Amino acid sequence: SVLYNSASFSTFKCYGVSPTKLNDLCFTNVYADSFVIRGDEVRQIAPGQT
Amino acid sequence: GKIADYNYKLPDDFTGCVIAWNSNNLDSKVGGNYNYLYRLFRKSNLKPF
Ligand SMILES: *[C@@H]1O[C@H](CO)[C@@H](O)[C@H](O)[C@H]1NC(C)=O
Repeated sequence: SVLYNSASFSTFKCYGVSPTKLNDLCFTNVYADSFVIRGDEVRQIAPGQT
Repeated sequence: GKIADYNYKLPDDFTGCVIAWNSNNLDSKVGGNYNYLYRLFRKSNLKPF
């Protein structure tokens, strides 16, 4: 919570889990990806979205 | 969204609608307009209205 509150990311939306609830749940071995894309593609990453 | 969004929160049910229109020649000051203020931090969420 406090992490993304300060960072002020422009694009942020979470699927299948609420961002406010994220502090409560417990996971196993969270992954993290990272790359750089063109502007249009930033509005083009989503599950089942061609 | 951001805390500015969380300052004005609509109910889950809402009858009516919003109207938004551009304002570049009146609300923009060449020397810098700073009369508008927004909220960036708060204790918790807000009830609708
Ligand atoms: C960049 O990394 C530093 C590491 O000390 C961090 O403090 C800062 O918040 C980061 N900037 C962001 C997340 O915008």
